[PDB]
Order: sequence, then structure tokens, then C-alpha cells
Amino acid sequence: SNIRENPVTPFNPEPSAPVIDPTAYIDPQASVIGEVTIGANVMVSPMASIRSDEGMPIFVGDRSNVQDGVVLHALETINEEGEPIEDNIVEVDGKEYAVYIGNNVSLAHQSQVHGPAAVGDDTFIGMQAFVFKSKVGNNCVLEPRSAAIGVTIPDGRYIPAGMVVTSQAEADKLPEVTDDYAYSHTNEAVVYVNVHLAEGYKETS
Amino acid sequence: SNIRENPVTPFNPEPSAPVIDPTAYIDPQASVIGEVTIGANVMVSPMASIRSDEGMPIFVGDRSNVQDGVVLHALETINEEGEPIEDNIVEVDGKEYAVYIGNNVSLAHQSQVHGPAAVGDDTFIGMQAFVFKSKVGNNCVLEPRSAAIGVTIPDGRYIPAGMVVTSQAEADKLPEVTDDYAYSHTNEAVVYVNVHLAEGYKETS
Amino acid sequence: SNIRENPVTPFNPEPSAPVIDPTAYIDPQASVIGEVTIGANVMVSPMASIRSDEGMPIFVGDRSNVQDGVVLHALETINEEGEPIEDNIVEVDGKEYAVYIGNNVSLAHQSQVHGPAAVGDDTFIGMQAFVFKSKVGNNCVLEPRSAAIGVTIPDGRYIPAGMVVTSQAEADKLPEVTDDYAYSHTNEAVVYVNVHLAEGYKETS
Ligand SMILES: [Zn+2]
Ligand SMILES: [Zn+2]
Ligand SMILES: [Zn+2]
Repeated sequence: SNIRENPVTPFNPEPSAPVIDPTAYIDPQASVIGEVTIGANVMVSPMASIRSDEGMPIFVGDRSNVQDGVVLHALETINEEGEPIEDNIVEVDGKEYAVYIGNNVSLAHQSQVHGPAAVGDDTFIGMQAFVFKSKVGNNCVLEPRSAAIGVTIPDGRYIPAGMVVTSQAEADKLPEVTDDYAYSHTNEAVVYVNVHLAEGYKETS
Repeated sequence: SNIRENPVTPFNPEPSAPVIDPTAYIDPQASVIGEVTIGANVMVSPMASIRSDEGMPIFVGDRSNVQDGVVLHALETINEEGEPIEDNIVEVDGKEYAVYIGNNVSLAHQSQVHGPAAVGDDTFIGMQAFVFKSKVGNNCVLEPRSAAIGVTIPDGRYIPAGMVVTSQAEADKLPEVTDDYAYSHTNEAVVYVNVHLAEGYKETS
Repeated sequence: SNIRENPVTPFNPEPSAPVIDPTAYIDPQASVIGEVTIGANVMVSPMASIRSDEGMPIFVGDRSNVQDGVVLHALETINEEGEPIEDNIVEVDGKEYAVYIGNNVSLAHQSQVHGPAAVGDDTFIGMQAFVFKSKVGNNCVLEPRSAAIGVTIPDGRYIPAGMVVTSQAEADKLPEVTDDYAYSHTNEAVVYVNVHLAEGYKETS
């Protein structure tokens, strides 16, 4: 089976199985392992790997999409002695996650979000982009091949294609998404399409 | 099955199944979905995903290769109201495609070509490279980690490793492939090898 | 089966099957083909592809990990006329390999090491990083999105995130891993975790 429990290890005493909304579509060639929650109308495409086997949940909010070859994984959040590693946990609305993906988020082909990380609602994470140890705000755009490592990206900003942002001083001066910006409407279109693809693929299973 | 029809959606009234030349080899761990044409002697490796579920064909010409982890996908080419979105369609020799991959093209491991896009004959698309909203000419070389977004790359040019080309002014001044250039013979060698691998893998199936 | 022999071709007269230590865990959604040796306690994650079908061995040493979506492959090491192509072979301790991955090495999600290449013991190859025609020394760190092409990286150096190193003059001036460097202890932690995950996954198979 491609939907599986995580294994017992010294940093995971109890196996968890994924919690998947009945309206989500998980492609038979995707892999989803461990403590993962997947929301309504989510589409998970071929060759994606969502793997939560180091403690703490990976959460994927409603109407989000995880496209082909995307990887979601996270650093250990509980060490061998049962002690939570706080640096490796993100807090969102009073709850703790290893990776939090909000609602209406697009994780486009071959991107990767590696915990600890949070991605706010209505954000587009572009093809081959990378997010690690970062909080990306709502209504953001990571263009293809951009990356955010160790930073907070404020709401409504975009990172130009290929730019690797590693310092908060850079993240603070990112340009704003405006109506005339080339990717300002991209995520809404991708979400609309993927919500419809998820329902169409569900009707073939 | 790993070779599948696309689903019915408001931008796809009729499911299509892939058309695959009998001499092509599709690895059992690759995924090929929807309106896709694959030419003669093509090799499709493990973990590649070719997904044509948003309208319009993805075409992969003869003696081309789609290596491990490569993704081919495309933006919607017909909106909900049946109206073709012309910006998202490329024209090649009088026919319309979402993605056109020519003959003798190598899409090397983990690269991605996302429609609208066309890649001309005898071109090498290097490892982890990215092509989106671009036309790449014949006899080109995209070195590993290069990218072409929103541009036309003239015939016989190469993009140095890591360079992300987003403006036509840059694409126009790319260097030329000459006989002494390190990758000038790479594609011919890769095509020769992959045509032979496809036949060898076919003899094990 | 996801563990398979390579095919017969003019540059491979005899099929080889992988040699895998009984303590290694190969995920059912990984692919391992051909002349590959995998050492003790190695973890191979979903969607990884290790493909040795062009001649010469790919070796993965003990306690190493090959994470989700990683690709290992190599250029031809024997031409059609039986003649070894010496440029495409690396020598390690008196033996020849197409790709050599040492002991305690982490190949993190979506990275790629393409032969000819060697990676020394206790080295971390970061997420989405790329190594090709290079020798990476022991105790090195390739940060996420870095790349080494055509160079030798001395022992104990790191390549900052996003940096693409293509000339020996650059590789010679890379900074040194010191105790205060942010990734100085990353590999030891990742190895420890992955050795334990491999044993936990083995207990579920
Ligand atoms: Zn990880
Ligand atoms: Zn797409
Ligand atoms: Zn290769």
C-alpha cells in the first residue's frame, strides 16, 4: 500500500496512520507515510512523497495541491529521551506542527517544503522551489527555482525566479505582489483547476 | 496501471489515452497520463511523470529520452467555457501542442519542461534544468541547473550551468555551441545510449 | 519488482543484479537497477532511483541514506568496442567505480549524484544539491541547492546554499566546516536518525 503507517523508533513510540479527507485524491503512485493530515479536495499527484516519520504532524490544508515529485518531510521534533526539540516545531494558531501547509496552497512540480516550515493560505510555491526552516506568509509567490531558508517571508511578497533568500534582511525587502505582477493570479487559477482534477480523478477510482 | 487516461473535467469533456509507439519503453515505475504521444525508440525511466490532463497534447518525438524523475505537465489550454487560451499553446509546423519535445532530445534526470513549451531537435536539457513558457531551438544545450523562462533560445546556443534566463535580451546573447565546447557532443552520445537501453529494456518485459 | 537487473546492451554483455546487505531497507516505491552494491543499515526512501545500466558499479557505503526522489546514475564507462572510458571512472582505494558513495553519507531529498563521482565518508549532500564529474572529500557539507561540477572539493569544506561551483579555483577557496558552522553536526544527526528508521521500516516488512 502507498498509504502507510510510520515505523516504531526511539523518537516515535506509537505508529500513526495518515488522516485523509474522503474528498481528497491520492494518486496510486504517490507515497504518504505516518502522521499526516490531508484536508478536503486536496490533489496529491504521481511521485509525490509526504513522509512524516520523525515525530509531529505534517498538515496539508483544504483545497491545496501537492504536485508531481514534491517532497514533504521534517527534522526530528522529539529526541531519543522524549524531549521536544522546540527549534524544529512551528506553532500555528496554538497548535504545533513539523510542517504546516495552509489552505488553497499550490506546491508545484518538484518543489520541496522541509520542516520546520509553515506556508500560509493562498500561496504559490513554484516549480523546483525549496522552503526549509522558514515561515512563508499568506498570498505569497515563490517563483520557480526560488528558495527561502531560515527566514520569515511577510504576507503578500514574491521571490523572483532563481533567488535563494537566506537572511531576514533580504526577506524583509522582497517586492510586493501587485495586480500587474505576472504571477498575481496564478495560484487562484491553479487551485481552481486542481480542485476540479481531484474530483475528476476520484471518479475514475 | 501506470499508463492511464485523463479524467473528465470542465476543461476536458473527453478522456484520452496515451498513444505510444510499440518500440518505446515505458518503465513500470514511470507514470504517463492523458493526451500524450510518444514516438519511436523513446526511453521513459523510473519516476518520470508525463501528465497531460489540462487539455492539448504533450508530444515526445522519436529517439528522445525522458530520464528519472523528469516531469512534463502543462497549463490549461481550454478554459471552462470551451475557449482556447492561445497564450498557453505552442505552434509547431502548423499543429498546436501544450508541450512539444522534438526528435533526438534528451531530458536528463530531474529536469522539467512545463507547458507552454517547445524543445527543438537534438537538444540536451541538462540534469535538474527547467523550461517553462519558452521555445528552445534545435541543437541547444541547457547545462545542469540552468533554466529558461518566458524566452526563445536561438538554435545552437547553450545556457551555462546554474544560469536562470528570464529575459529575451539575455537569451539573445547566449554563447554558441562550438566543436570545442565541453557539451558539444553530449546529446548525440546520450541519444545513442538511450536508444540502445530502450531496446534492451524491451527485451526484459 | 522494484529491484531489477540491468539489460543486455552493446556496452553491457552480462546483466547484473543489485547486491544489497540484509540490514539495508529498500522502500517498495524506490527503484534499484543493475550493478549496484548497497551497504549495511542503508535506508533507501520512496521515489529514489538508483540505476546502474551503463557499466561499472554504483557503490553506497555502510550507514548511508538515499532520501526521497534522489537519483544516482552514471555516464557510460565502457564504449561499444569494449574499451573502458577512463574519464568516466573514479578510483577509490584501488578499485574502479562509476559512482562511489562512502560510509555515513546523507544524500538528502531530491539531490542527485551523477557519475563519474565520488563522495567521501561523513558528508552531507543537501536537499536538491547536485554532484557531477566531481570528487567530494570527507566531512564536507553541500548546503541545499549547491552544486559541484567538474571539481575536487577538499575534505572539511562546505558549499553555501545555491552556489554552483564549476572551477577548481573556486573549490580550493571554499570555507571550512567549524564547530560553530550551522551544519557542522547535521550529518551525524541525520545518519543516526536514518540508521534507526531503516531498522524500524525493516520491522514492518
Ligand atoms: Zn528530511
Ligand atoms: Zn503543471
Ligand atoms: Zn545519467
